[PDB]
Amino acid sequence: KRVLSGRVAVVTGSRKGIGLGIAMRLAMAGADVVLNGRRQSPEDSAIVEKVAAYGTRVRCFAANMKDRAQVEALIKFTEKELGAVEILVNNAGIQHVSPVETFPSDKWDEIIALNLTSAFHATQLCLPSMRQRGWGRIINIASVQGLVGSMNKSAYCAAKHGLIGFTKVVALETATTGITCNAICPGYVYTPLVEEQIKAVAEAKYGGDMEAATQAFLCEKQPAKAFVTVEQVGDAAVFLASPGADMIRGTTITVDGGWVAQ
Amino acid sequence: RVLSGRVAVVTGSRKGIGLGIAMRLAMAGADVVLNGRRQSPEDSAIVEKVAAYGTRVRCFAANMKDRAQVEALIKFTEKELGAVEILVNNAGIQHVSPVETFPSDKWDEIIALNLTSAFHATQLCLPSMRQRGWGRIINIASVQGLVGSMNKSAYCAAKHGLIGFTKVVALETATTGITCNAICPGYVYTPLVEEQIKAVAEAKYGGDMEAATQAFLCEKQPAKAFVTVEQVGDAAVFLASPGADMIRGTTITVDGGWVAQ
Amino acid sequence: RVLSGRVAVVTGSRKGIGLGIAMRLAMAGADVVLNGRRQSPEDSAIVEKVAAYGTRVRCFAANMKDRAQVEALIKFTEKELGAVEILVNNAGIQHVSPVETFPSDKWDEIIALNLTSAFHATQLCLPSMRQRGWGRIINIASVQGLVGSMNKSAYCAAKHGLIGFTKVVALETATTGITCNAICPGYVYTPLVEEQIKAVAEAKYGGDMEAATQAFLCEKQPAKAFVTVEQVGDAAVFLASPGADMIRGTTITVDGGWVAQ
Amino acid sequence: KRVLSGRVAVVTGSRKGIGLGIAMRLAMAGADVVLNGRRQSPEDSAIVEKVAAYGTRVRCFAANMKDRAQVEALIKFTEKELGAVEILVNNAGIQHVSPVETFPSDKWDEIIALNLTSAFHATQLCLPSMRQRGWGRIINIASVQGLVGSMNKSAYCAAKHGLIGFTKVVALETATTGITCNAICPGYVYTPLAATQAFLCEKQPAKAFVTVEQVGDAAVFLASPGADMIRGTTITVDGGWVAQ
Repeated sequence: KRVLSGRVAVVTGSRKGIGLGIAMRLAMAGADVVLNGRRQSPEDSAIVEKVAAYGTRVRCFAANMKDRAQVEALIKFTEKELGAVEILVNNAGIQHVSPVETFPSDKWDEIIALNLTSAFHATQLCLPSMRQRGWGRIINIASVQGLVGSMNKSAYCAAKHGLIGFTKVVALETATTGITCNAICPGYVYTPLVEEQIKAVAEAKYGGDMEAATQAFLCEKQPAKAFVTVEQVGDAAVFLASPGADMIRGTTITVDGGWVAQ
Repeated sequence: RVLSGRVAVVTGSRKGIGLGIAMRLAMAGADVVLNGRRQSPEDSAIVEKVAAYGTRVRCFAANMKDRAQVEALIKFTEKELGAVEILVNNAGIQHVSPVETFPSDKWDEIIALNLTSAFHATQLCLPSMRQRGWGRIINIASVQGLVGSMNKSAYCAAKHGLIGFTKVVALETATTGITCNAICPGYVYTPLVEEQIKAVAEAKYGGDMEAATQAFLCEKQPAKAFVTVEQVGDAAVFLASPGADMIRGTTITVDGGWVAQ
Repeated sequence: RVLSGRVAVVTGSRKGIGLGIAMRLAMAGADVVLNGRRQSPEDSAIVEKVAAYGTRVRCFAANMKDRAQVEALIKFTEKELGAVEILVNNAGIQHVSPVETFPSDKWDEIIALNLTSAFHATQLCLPSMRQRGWGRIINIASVQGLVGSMNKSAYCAAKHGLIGFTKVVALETATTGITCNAICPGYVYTPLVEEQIKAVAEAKYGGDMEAATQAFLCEKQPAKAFVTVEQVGDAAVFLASPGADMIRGTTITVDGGWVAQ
Repeated sequence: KRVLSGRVAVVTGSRKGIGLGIAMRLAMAGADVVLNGRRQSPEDSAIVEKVAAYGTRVRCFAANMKDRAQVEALIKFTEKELGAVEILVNNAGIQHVSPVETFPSDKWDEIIALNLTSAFHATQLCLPSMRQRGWGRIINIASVQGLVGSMNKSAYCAAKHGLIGFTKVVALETATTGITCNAICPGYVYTPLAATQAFLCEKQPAKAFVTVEQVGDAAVFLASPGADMIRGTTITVDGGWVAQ
């Protein structure tokens, strides 16, 4: 009765924020989902129950995406529990803000590895099964930062641009198959990552005024002056994984409220 | 059915992409107004095929170049069905020719139909959409609006301009419940592309349609397959959904990897 | 000099970006023909300035909307100086208005001047360039051809279309000695932009030109400074230089970072 | 006096091919140039003289750009011999053609490290001097693969896209200064690495190679005063590759 009934879905970094939203919207669309985190938490059961509220089979796994062996462990766990990985959502993404002059080298390395190389490892490990089964959906969670630049986000922008490029190459390498690769490029999304930013901006320039600080934060970059929701990102992912997008290959779905239209 | 009760208008939708977009909009539950240049004896059958999905579907004859007829269509839809909420500008005409010998008349026609008619329709529909607080404007551009192709100067220019207009409209309605976006299809199975492929087959491959079709596809589309009209309609339904509130001034490209290279 | 002996035609070069481009092309050794809609008493002075660089200079009054006058300009250049070897399509106008109340005549004029005139000039100039085996067709687009801006729907659509046309022309001539590239300036310190700034200062900042300029630049250009006409001319000279033989169908964006965000 | 007379430039990965062309065209413009290579070779002397043929001070340094310490050694050597680094051309890069399924992990890491992260290291080490002096040029030699995708070049395309994004961010971070950051995106260039016509005809509509000299010309344009307001953009020299 649902578009994605019987599809096995694996979302990296899906125990919080955008990844959790994508997992929720995929399970709502009828897909079994494997949530991924770094290490187990007492609330793992609560999150798993929240996603399972949609009637699909839901699993949880704690794999550090930086280690390729753990990525392979995640894929094999999904294959054993639910069957071949059919939808792969490369969402693992961290942020660090600093001018290029003072950007720590280890932080740059971590951002590049987690946002770019982890997607490479997961795609490499999942492609053979998708080719064997004649169907697949590689969805990379990029940002508007993958299309345009922003100050003090050199590592993030470079990683997301590279993720879009890798999306293009993977789409081209599978163009004559039942496997598509595409990227989602959200704008600002309300999350702890952004709530801490809003609180810091209130400390800096707005003196603890939440409403004005948030309004200015959005007015800077998003013309809509509104936050993109995790549900909207997940709905874009569901559209990408839907049959209607069988010929959507190597492109971007931009959910930004106008950020890259200027 | 994410579009129950929505009133939608599709321009140039008696055949090809517009027809499929109308069908897909009907499946979502939206009343749909088709359109073509002139009335046809085929109106009954086509409208019935679209109506098979249990939505109020009408047919109107208007010339999108003439703004008076666009106003007539908009008032027709406002009174027959209701206030226009989903506007689809599907432009059809195409003339292939090198720049040196491209007729001025056909260049003007291509720019006026692919670009100016969308501007007129958007200008006329925006007041009602701002009043109602909701609106979805979808411009059916092409991949030619993102990149260039030989002997398609007018078409590429018009589609690029359509994308630019999409961006400006989206920015001018950013804080409303009105979004404007564009869909960019590649080679799509339709009678017009079939005419192009027949020309190619007669010119280069001794009239063999299969060989000419493969040559046509492999030139630009890595997928080596046609984008179908149903996929364009699905993209239009995705954009027009209320869940696309924060999708503004962007392109949804359905081209089988064309623009990725 | 770099372009010594080349015959160049810059459209709309009686002031602003066009005059700067003419000056910088002549500084590179190129003969230049300036163009205006109406003959002006200042013509001679302008000529003198360009002629300060020692090349041959001419002036011609012809609105690019009329293709007949465009052909008159081309044949005038051929008579006086020789074959048109560089073609700078720069004639541009602006009309800031919301889409809802955008006048139809202004939209039509903007599309015609900013897009169709380039088409006519390129069409008339291409055959000679093909015969000679060398040519440069430099279209002066804007950042508005790459992104959208509120109340600039017509202008953005026209510049996007100009970029598409540049791509198609560059592709149709890829194997020849003719290149087609577009320049995308941001806010450029010219009389026109000063008029726009004065308008916004009177309407919004109580006549304070400093405040209006600060708001104008900070809204769009990260450099918080103007692009000079000399810089656009330098980009044009670079595109017309021999080093740019393999620069085809691309954009040289001079905007202080407008599109980088 | 020439347009770039008095400028001190460092071109990384410039022992051959694109980097050597860029260096020689910068020298033609009057700039002083420090070439860089992974390791010393006899050719070093020869190459140093070739650039030096244009009457500018030229030096050579052997330093693996994947190592930050060696990058800082290169920069400090240039400061020692010629002076502060005013022009920085991030050009070191390599290619490895393979499908994503069988792409060796170490090769992916090396391509990312040399095409993207070495640019970050060089820029980070050079920016303070350019800010204090108030003038700087950072030219990152990207590729058409930084703009579009190509089969069996996932690592390369990813690295070049990231390099372009880094260019945009740097340009934005230096917008109100005399420092511009821009990226050149060449197509197929005539380098050591009937078949020729088939090879070109697929990607370059011009059906002709791009020269290293043309890449150098684009770099000279970016480093000239006419480019003071060109920031965070791409100069694409590809014979029409990206126009389709």
